[PDB]
This record gives sequence, C-alpha cells and structure tokens, in this order.
Amino acid sequence: RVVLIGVAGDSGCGKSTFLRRLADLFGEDFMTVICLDDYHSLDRKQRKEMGITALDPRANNFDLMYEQIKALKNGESIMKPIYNHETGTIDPPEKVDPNHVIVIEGLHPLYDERVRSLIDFSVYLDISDDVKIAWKIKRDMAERGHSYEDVIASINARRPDFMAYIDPQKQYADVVLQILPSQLAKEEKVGNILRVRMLQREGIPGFEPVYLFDEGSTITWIPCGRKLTCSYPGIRLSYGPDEYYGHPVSVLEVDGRFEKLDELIYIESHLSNTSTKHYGEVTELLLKHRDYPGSDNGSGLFQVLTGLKMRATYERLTS
Amino acid sequence: RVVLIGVAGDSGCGKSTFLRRLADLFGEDFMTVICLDDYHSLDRKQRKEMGITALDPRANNFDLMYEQIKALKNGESIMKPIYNHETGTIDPPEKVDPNHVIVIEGLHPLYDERVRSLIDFSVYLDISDDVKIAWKIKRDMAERGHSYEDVIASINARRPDFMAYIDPQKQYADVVLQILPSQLAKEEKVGNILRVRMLQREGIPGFEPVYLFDEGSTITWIPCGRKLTCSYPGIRLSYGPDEYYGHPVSVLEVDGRFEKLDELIYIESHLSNTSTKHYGEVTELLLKHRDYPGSDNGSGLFQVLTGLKMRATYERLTS
Amino acid sequence: MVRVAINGFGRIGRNFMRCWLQRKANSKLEIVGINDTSDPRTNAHLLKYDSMLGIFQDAEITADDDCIYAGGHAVKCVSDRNPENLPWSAWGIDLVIEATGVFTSREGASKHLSAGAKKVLITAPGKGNIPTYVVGVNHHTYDPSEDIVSNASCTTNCLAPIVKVLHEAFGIQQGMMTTTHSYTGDQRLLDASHRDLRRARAAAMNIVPTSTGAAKAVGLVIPELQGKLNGIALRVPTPNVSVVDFVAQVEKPTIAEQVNQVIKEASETTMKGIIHYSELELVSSDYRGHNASSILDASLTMVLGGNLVKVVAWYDNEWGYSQRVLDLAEHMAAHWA
Amino acid sequence: MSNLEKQIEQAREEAHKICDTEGATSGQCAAAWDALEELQAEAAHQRAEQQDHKTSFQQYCDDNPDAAECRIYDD
Ligand SMILES: NC(=O)c1ccc[n+]([C@@H]2O[C@H](COP(=O)([O-])OP(=O)(O)OC[C@H]3O[C@@H](n4cnc5c(N)ncnc54)[C@H](O)[C@@H]3O)[C@@H](O)[C@H]2O)c1
Repeated sequence: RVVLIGVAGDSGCGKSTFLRRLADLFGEDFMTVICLDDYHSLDRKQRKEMGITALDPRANNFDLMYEQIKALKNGESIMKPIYNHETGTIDPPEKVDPNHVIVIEGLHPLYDERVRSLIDFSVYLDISDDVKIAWKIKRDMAERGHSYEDVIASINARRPDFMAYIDPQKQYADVVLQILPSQLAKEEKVGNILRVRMLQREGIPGFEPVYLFDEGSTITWIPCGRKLTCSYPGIRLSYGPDEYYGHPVSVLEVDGRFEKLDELIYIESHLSNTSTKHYGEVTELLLKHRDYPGSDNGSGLFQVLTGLKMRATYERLTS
Repeated sequence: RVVLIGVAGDSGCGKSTFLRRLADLFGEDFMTVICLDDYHSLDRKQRKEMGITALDPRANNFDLMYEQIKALKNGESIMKPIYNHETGTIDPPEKVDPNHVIVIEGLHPLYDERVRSLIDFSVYLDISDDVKIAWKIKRDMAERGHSYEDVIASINARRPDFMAYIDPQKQYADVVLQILPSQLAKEEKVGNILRVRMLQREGIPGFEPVYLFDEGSTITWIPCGRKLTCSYPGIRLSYGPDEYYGHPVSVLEVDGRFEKLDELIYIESHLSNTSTKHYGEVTELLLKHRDYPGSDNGSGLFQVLTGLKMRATYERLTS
Repeated sequence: MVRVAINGFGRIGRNFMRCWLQRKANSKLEIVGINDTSDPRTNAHLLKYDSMLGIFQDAEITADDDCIYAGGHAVKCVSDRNPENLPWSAWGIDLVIEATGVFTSREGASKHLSAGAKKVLITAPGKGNIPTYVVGVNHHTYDPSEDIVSNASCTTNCLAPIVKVLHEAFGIQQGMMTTTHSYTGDQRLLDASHRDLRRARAAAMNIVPTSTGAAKAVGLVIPELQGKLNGIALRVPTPNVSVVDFVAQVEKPTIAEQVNQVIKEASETTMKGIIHYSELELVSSDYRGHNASSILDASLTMVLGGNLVKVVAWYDNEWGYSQRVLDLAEHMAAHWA
Repeated sequence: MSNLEKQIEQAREEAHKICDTEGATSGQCAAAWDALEELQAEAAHQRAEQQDHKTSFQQYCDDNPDAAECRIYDD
C-alpha cells in the first residue's frame, strides 16, 4: 500500500524539526521526503522577468506533480525534477522509488484539489508574525550578516499575496498548529516561550481528537500544585471546542516552558486518545532528542502528538 | 452513639435553607436543631445598659452550654434555656432529648476550644458584604418597612468587632462557603447570580475533598460546548489547591445560574469523591425542592455537597 | 380514494366508524361496507347511542334493512359469519378491517383475500408470522405488497413508543410490564362457562389476572429486544380506560427527572400525536377520548439504583387504539401500490 | 404586628440619636444597631411565618383530621 502525508508551511522544505521528529518516530527507511520547491515552473531569472514570487499558482507545474503523485500509488519509481537552489535553475530529474510512507511538504501541498482528494492526512503549520520576527532576528544575528530591520519591511511585503495564496489551504487541512507569543511571560525577548495551539478537526474517521479531560467543553488547566513544584512561569494548558471557518474543531493549547521531567510526564498522563501502545511514549519521544529546538516548550509536544496521530492513521490504513 | 455537627453563620438561627436541605437529607426524626442564641447571658435591656452586642464572649454562658453538650454524649435528656426573642428575655428551660444526629448552630458554635475538641464536623458559612446589602434590600423591600440605606451604615458599624469575634473561627472550621458577586454577569442587580466557593480543608480523616478532575492542580472548567447549549451566561466552574491561613485547603468554586436539568446532571457526573450511593443523587437532592432560594445557583449545589459529606462523616462514625 | 370495509361492527368497529365520521375531510378512505352478526337496524342504534362516548352529535344516523345513512353518507351492510360468501369484489373493496377477534390466523384472514378483497388490516396480535406495524414506531417500514398486515394489541400499541424512546435514549437490557387493563367483552358477566378459567369469572366484581404475550409483540415491532420483554395484565372493573406499568432495566444510568425530560421532548419532536405528556394529577376517567396512544403520567416515574426505571402510561384501549388503526389505514392508503 | 412594629421605629430613633451624639464609632451605638438589626431579624422571622400562613387545610385538618376532606390512608 501507499500512504500519504501532507505538511504545509514556509519553514523551508526539509528545514523544520517536525520532519526530524517524524524521522525519529518512523525512520527514513520507512519514509521518504519530497520537497515541493522542485516543481517550480521557471527560475529566479524568470521570476524577476515575470515579476512574480515563488508562491504563484502559475509558478508550478501542478499537473506533472499530480501525475507523479498518482503514479506513486501504483508502485512505480517516480522521476522527479530538482530545483537547483543556489542558481535558481532546474536539475535534470532523479529517479526515486516509493516507500511505505510518502510525505509531501511545501508551500502548495494542498492547493490542488485532486491531490487534496489524494492526501491521506494533512498538516498545516502556522506561525504568527511576531515569532517570525524573533526567528529572523536569530537568523541574521547568529549569521551576523547585518541585514536586519528592513527584513521587517520584507515581512509585510511578503504578507498580502501569502494570505491569498497559502492561508486558504488551512480551511482544508486536518491539523493546524499556531504558534503565538506567550501571554504568560512578559519580561523576556519576544521569542523565548511560545503559546502554541493545535486546532484539530473532527469529522474524517480514523483521526480522533486528543481531549483534555472532556470532549467538547473548554477547560483551562494549570498542573501546578500538590504534586508539582512549578518554576517560573510554569505551564498553563487549555482546551476548547470551537468552530473554525465553520468546521468542527477542538483546540488543544499549551503555554509555558518545560523545565524538567515530572512536569512533562504528569501532563502526558492526563491527555486522552493520544494513541500510544506504550506508557509515557510521548515523553520518551520528547527526550530522545534534548538538543532539538523547541523541545522545552509545547511545540515539541504538539509536533510529536501530530506524528503520533500519523502513526494512528498509518495503522488504520495498513490494518 | 452521639454525633455532632457545627454550623456557623449570621443568617439567623434556624433561618437558613442549609438546615432545610439537611432536613430533606437526614430527616427531623434523625436530627434535632439547637439554636445558640438561647445561651445568652442577659437581655437586650442589659445589652443596652452594658453597651454590648450579642457577639461578646462575655455575653454567653459558655460553660453551661459545654456541660449540656458533654451531657449530650452521655445520652441524658438535656434541659436547655430559651432566649425569648420578642422580649429579649429568657424562658425557663425546656427538657429535650438527644437523637441520632445533633446539630449546633449560632454565632459562636466554635469559639470555645473544648467544644472545638468536641465537634465532629464543622461548617462556617461566609457571606460577602455586597450580597449582604442585596439581601437586606430584599429584606426591607418585600416587607416595605422603609428602613433602608441607613442599614448600610449599620453594616460597617456591625463590621469591626464581628471580624474580631466571629471571623477567627473560620481558621478552625473544616468547610467554609464564601458567596461573592458574580464576575461573570454584570448587567443585573448585584444579588441575582452568585459566585460561590467552598474552601474545604484537608488533613482530618474521613473527610475527603471533592476534586474536579484532579487532586491539587487549579482547573477552571466551562461545561458549555458540544453536548450542552449554554444560555446566558452559563456556568463557569473552578478548582484550585491553596493554603488558607496556612492550612492545606482545596477551593471548589462555581459561578453561574443553573437554568435547566442537563447542565446540572452533566456537572454532577464529573465531580469526584462526592460520596454518593446513588447516581445523580445530588441532582435529585437539588430538585426535590425547586422552590428553595438559591437552588438555581451554586449555593444549593455546595450546601448539599457539604451535607453529603456530613452523611459520609456519619457513616464513618456509626460504621 | 380507497374503498374500505369493516369486518365485525363491535367496539373497535363502532369506534373506527365514529373516528372516520370525525376525520372525514382529510380522508383518502371511504367506508363502504360493514358486516356484523346483527341486523342493520340495531347496529345503527348502537352507533348513535354509545354508552361510553355519549350520544353522537355531529351527523345524523339512520338505517333501513339494507343500508345505513350516516350524515347523508350511505354505507352498505350485510350479515354473514362465513367470510367466503361475502360481496367484496361486488363492492370493490381494497382494504377490509378485520375486527372480529376470530380471524387471527393467516389462513383465517386470507379468506377475505380469497373472497375478493385486496388488503386486510387485522386489529389483533395475529397467530403466525403476520407483519405487525405500530403507528409511531415502524409504520414506515411496511412493504406495500404485504396485503395482510396486523396492528398489535392496545397494550402493545401503548407500550411500544415508550419502549422505543427509552431504548434509543438509554438502551434496555430487560423489561417487565403490568398493565391494569379495563374489562373487555370477552369476559363473562356472571360466572359462566368459558375456555379460560380466569376469564370465566365475573367482570364487574373482580380483579381477574391474565397472562398475555402482548408485551412480547414489542419484540416483534422492535427487533433487537425480542425475548427480553414480558408481562401480565390485570383486568379491573373499569369500563373504558386503562393504565400500563412498565419496569425497564436500562444500562445507561440516570435519574427520574431526566427520563421525564427525554419523553417530554420526544413528545414534541418525533412522537407528536402519539405520546402526550401530562404533569397534572389526573385520574383514569379524564382520559376517555384522548387522542394520544399513551399519556405518560409524570408524577409517578421513578428510578432506583440508577439502572432501573418505572413509568406508567394512561391509554384508552377503545378510542386511541381506533385512532391508531385509522392512522395506519390512511398511511397505507397514502402508499397504495 | 403592632408591638415590634412600634419598637423597630423606636430603636431606629435611638439609632439616629445615640450614634450621632455619644460616639459614632464605639461599642455603645454598635450595640444599638446590633439591637435594631435583631429587631429587624425578628420582623423577618415574623414575615416568613406569615408568608407560610396556611389557608384552610392545615387548620381544619390541624384540629379535625379524620373528616372526609383529609383522611389519608397512605397505604
Ligand atoms: N376491546 C378493546 O378495547 C380492544 C382493544 C384493542 C384490540 N381489541 C381487539 O379487537 C377485536 C374486537 O374487539 P371488540 O371489543 O370490538 O369485540 P366485540 O366482541 O365487543 O365485538 C366484535 C363484534 O364482531 C362480531 N363478530 C364476531 N365474529 C364474527 C364473524 N365471524 N362474522 C361477523 N361478525 C362477527 C361480534 O358478534 C361483535 O358484533 C378483538 O380482537 C380484540 O382483542 C379490542
């Protein structure tokens, strides 16, 4: 069989740690990675000539990617082209073979509707603009390129078509992870502690939600107290039924910074329908890689929760 | 055996509906009522001569009440005097007999320390001053006595010694119910919807707490959502471990107005250690008396929860 | 317009005729034939002067020895005990309403089909696998080629909507019932000889008990509860109306107020016109002539241990049952094939 | 009520007098307002008992229970 997983976000294709957590979960033996900048129509020269970004529905051969994607189901080794990233040009293609798990990730994994009918499980990954700025400050600060504070003006110039081109895809994804500045902590820089939330969608079977103590009644839980000595500022979870874009969703939400072990196992003991064959398996998957960015906050929690639901969908698809 | 229950509050002795809910729970066959204005030393004439309220530790024969209270344990029929309430004077006493359950309620049920060593289970009942004003407006409005708005100046004159005389008793009670103005609803009169909270104390065995989904981690739950269509404004529960007066307590807290049936059974299905032999027994005890004041809000919930814990203590004391 | 007939002009027949006289304008049914063991002079009098529903008032009743004029509307009438000598094809009869209490078998009721009738609706729990249908539970799921259909007994016709509501809302493991039933015509008045001994005794004097399988007919009309419902009946000296006690063992626990809430909203959404809900302290004779097939008595509903519920339901076994017969007849007229 | 009906207004007059004259914040007029609040409390206790005034049945079955209007053979 062929299963398929759609990831959506502008974190750079193969440049986000969610794929790394999926690699720790499945293994690169069982899955292969497909970037989606490879199906660009023409180059950055023709982007400058046509005056167009890399976000245009003109800018990709959306039909040949569909033909290779449908041929992925039939077992044959696909021949996919490669965007030469340094030059902006296009490599003559590479013949790669299908695997047990196939992923699809790029700026438009979901813009096509026939592949939206093809993708077995979908993830959009949203980022608020504040932590965009806080990540670009780290981007041009660690490199010391000295290109800051007009990239601020690049943000809002990149903004308007992006909301037209990309953001209506989240109206069709299953799970969407938003990352916000933390309301809890104020006297830091604006990107230390994240306020993350995984708006997951009901409906489509196999995918359960992961509900905190009750399906469908908003519950804001702080695990500090008689059995956990919370540091500053500690965790503040949330939950809530909601209808996002007129669709039955269930936001599960975490604010805070995981400082130690027991506060991360105590949270995991109380989530429900998390689909583990193993007690504390989510905590083990958190602490197999202490060095990954975002393990100390809820981003690494939610990414591995989504990947664990991907295990659930894979077990549903392969019996 | 002889069991004993201490109730503390200035709601008038035998003039609060918590005793009525206890009557619906136990029965006046199994319990008897003892007012504690009867042990006054001298009359309102001598209150005017001595310049003293009915709240003085001078103003009661605290030793003869202790002698009758200790003789209550030994089975003999006590001979208690009676405060003639209309005249302020004192009746020659009445010979009443002990029962299965004995209650004690007044302004000082707990000021003595030997009877504090005697009382098997204790309840203080606190009232905020705002709903004091909102109840006295109903007091002088329904009667149409036309004595309002200088009773406002009677409040703060009654205040200062009351905080000296009475309020340090709550540092030794088990369960204390505070009643507050509702933060949830604003465009009403100030006494419609109550924000009630039952600060209950750990420690002393037999008395469990009643915890909402977790012992000892603050959790603010709103039961609106997929299975309950909430009216305005709906319910907003709470919970939290705390240390009140340096004592390990666990506040359970309700804000809102119960408008119908399913929102009152759905809350009761999720409380824990409520000590019922019967499913939904708390909802039945709510709706055996729809006419009682405060059944539509959390006051009637918390009073019957405390009375149900009194059933638990009675079953612990009688095996 | 469907030409219909009535076999046996007894209590159910007179009530059926009176109901159709009160629901004439909205009817695809025209009553054109009756037959009783009496002459046409007597049963017109018995139609006009019912000692239970009073004197009929809306239309004029008269007769001569061959026809009966009800309100100007003529209806034919004959007398024969053999169903095989009956003018059905001579009268053009689609649906005959078996109400004699005699022809409960398939082979008995099919004599009308042989003699020239197209469909037969029998108002009794029939022997053998006759397809049974209750209005309000499964009056949709009949195949229109089933020409021999059966309405169940009045007790089943009352009890089954309540059991449907409680099975959908809570789920039922087991269930008893004990209907306190009004005395019917089968009992002998004084102590006379009779096939069953407990019906042989006096009706006006006695609580006579009887065993019925009409509780099991709920297991026919609701298939997943068959072999789980059983109960007895008590015939007491009241002439018209009756009440049914029902003890179910649900598995989803609840309280007494919640089942009343469930049945109250089911009275207003789905079972409207079938189940009425009454929070009054009424008594039996305030249900003579009520249109619903079950009035749930609210003040007596009780739950012990969470998983054991008791309801009681007033129902008129002479008027509401006739209403459900006529509703089933119109509903099979609306899906004539 | 006539006696306490007068006495509440008398203690209200005293509440206006003694706590404007002999010290607005001391034990004396706090005892005065405490007294007036107890008079008000007994007015409340009279009020609630007159709200619970039965019309006929808890009178005619109070004195003569076995009449046919209130025999209850709760059996
Ligand atoms: N009695 C009720 O309230 C009630 C309720 C529900 C169902 N039912 C069922 O309705 C049926 C009839 O009830 P009922 O009270 O009208 O009965 P009934 O005995 O009072 O009246 C039946 C009528 O049919 C006549 N009859 C009998 N056999 C006949 C035959 N072979 N040919 C012609 N006429 C014949 C009788 O002489 C009488 O006129 C029975 O099956 C009964 O169980 C009765």
